Amino acid sequence: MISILHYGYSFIMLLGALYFYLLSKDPKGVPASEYLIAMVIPLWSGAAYLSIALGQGLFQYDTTIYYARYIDWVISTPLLLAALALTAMFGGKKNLTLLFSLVALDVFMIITGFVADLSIGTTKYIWYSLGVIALIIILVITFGPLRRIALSNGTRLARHYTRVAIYLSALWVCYPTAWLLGPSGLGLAQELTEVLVFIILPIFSKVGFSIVDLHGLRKLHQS
Amino acid sequence: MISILHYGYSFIMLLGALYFYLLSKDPKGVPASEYLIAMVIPLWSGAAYLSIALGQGLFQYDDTTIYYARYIDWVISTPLLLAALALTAMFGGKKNLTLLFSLVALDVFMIITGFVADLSIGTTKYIWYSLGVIALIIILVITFGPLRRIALSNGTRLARHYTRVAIYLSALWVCYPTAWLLGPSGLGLAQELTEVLVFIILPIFSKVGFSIVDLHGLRKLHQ
Amino acid sequence: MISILHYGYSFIMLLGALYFYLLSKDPKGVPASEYLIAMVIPLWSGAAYLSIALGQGLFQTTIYYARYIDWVISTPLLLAALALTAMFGGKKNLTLLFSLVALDVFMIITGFVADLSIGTTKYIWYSLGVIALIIILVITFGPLRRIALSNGTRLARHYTRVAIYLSALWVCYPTAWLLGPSGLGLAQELTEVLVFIILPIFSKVGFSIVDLHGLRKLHQ
Ligand SMILES: CCCCCCCC/C=C\CCCCCCCC(=O)O
Ligand code: NA
Repeated sequence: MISILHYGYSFIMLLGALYFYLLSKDPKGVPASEYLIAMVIPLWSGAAYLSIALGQGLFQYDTTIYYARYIDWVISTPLLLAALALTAMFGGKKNLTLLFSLVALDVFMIITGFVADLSIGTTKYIWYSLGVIALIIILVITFGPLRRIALSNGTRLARHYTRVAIYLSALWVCYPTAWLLGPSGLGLAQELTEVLVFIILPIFSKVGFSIVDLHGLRKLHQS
Repeated sequence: MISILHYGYSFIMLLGALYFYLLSKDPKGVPASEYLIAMVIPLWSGAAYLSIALGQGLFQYDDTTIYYARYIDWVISTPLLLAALALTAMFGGKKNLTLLFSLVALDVFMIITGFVADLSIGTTKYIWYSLGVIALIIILVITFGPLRRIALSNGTRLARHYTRVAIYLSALWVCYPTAWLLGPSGLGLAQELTEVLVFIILPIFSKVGFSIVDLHGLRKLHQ
Repeated sequence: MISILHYGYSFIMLLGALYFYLLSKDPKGVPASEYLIAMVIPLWSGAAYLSIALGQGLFQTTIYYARYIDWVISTPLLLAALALTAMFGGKKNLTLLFSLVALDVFMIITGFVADLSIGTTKYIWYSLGVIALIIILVITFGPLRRIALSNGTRLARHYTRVAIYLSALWVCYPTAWLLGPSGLGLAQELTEVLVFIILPIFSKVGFSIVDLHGLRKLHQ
């Protein structure tokens, strides 16, 4: 079942990528860069999850580590944060320093998750905690300085940014929650339960987010 | 013999790098970035192939030799070659870094599928190989489609040079996955020594040959 | 003791990062990018050294592989910081900056490979890293210093100071490497551990204190 779920996921990622490509052909004022980002996220996640489906992107450590998830997130999650940052900056001057601040925090976050998964006892929760601290700083930037950039770009953009910021932030907190509850953490949730959460969540983050984000930006277009 | 061939290759890479450096000292209107790219490609490839020569950049897997240092080489050298080709198309005009990074992304993915395919067995090997070939087809479509149209937007003389270097590189591109599939990593029709010689001779034309043709053609545009 | 030293180091890195963040809040004409670089260097090094403290970032000769994970990010960022100092108040030369980044990343990789190697092979890789370092030094005191000079007497004086500071530390690393267990094995493991605790405090925090203070002073 776990293999089949991952095959299904990869197919949905492909469909998402194709939808974003078709959107890119009639871009409605959204720069090509934002369509490229929207396409890379699901295609990369799709490839990573395909490796799990084929029984390659996981190994035994007694307990199963789905290491292909970290290979996925270390690329897909910084790209999602870049997408969010470019949305805030839409129609205005770019702040690439702030964008790369978020990328740096996020990459660190995913690495702490991988190391935590390879760790046991207190060490696991030290790494997990450092990842959570990274996430809190990302949230502070998202609803603080990055939102202030969004506000500087007008009422309609700021309203859209706030919506996609809440959307992504809601999903963000779900990942480390599922991680902690599942076999990698406290082991309250069964393996199959965790697998389903990390199949369903990413559909909303790797395709859902970009549908909402691109549609909202496209709606701002005159003509 | 395999060791000696790799020592020889690394020395040729060094000579190529030095030639591009000397060219960079009298640049004839070619930006320093294009000389840097031209130098990094052979130096990186040279280092990777030196590791094979020293007997480090290979190991035994499925009773076959995996020259993993080739993938370490290509994952850096091949995206840089595509960047060189993309900057040639954009020479004397506005840059399209979105298209450039599209090619970089496709190419890095392509090399990764090759590494995973080499580590795989049976149907799984050819699933990864196939995804890499799909990436290459999209690269070729970009190269002779939208990227060539950028070249044409920069005038007859530039477009003529771009088309020449695009054909040169494209011809070499298709050879790599052909040799891969025919050799021990794939169907095993071609002998290991034959594959070794192909992956010594081809790269001399791509790591040095391409940049000689590319830089000379761009330099000729100078008055 | 080795564990305790690494915990202490990671705490100093955290304090350094916090200081640079506080400085960033009243930037005095220094772009946010230079404060971001100053913060990433110690935080990344701190994380890597924490992994050694926890007994994870090494395998047993003992290879402290977490040092290479540290340097492959921290050292290119230090060179970027130095390059941006040279270019302060003038046009950026990102080609020269990325030239230094490329040389430096290659340099650290040769160090890791050399550490995993034995005999003549080890010293071939070590030698390639040294050649990379020499080219970095030639760029630092040649073309990069020329950019600094083009940006006025006060900037050039500050650049020259931080260039000598960083260059002094640079040459120490491959010297200690060669003398220690990774190389000739003349220096004891504990001695090498202390050197690679003390040196980095001066490079990951010291350099940016001197660098940022000097640039901030140009606001007046
Ligand atoms: C396989 C993973 C590789 C992913 C690396 C690249 C992902 C693409 C992300 C961003 C694209 C950058 C576009 C830069 C826009 C500059 C403006 C322009 O000239 O078009
Ligand atoms: Na070019």
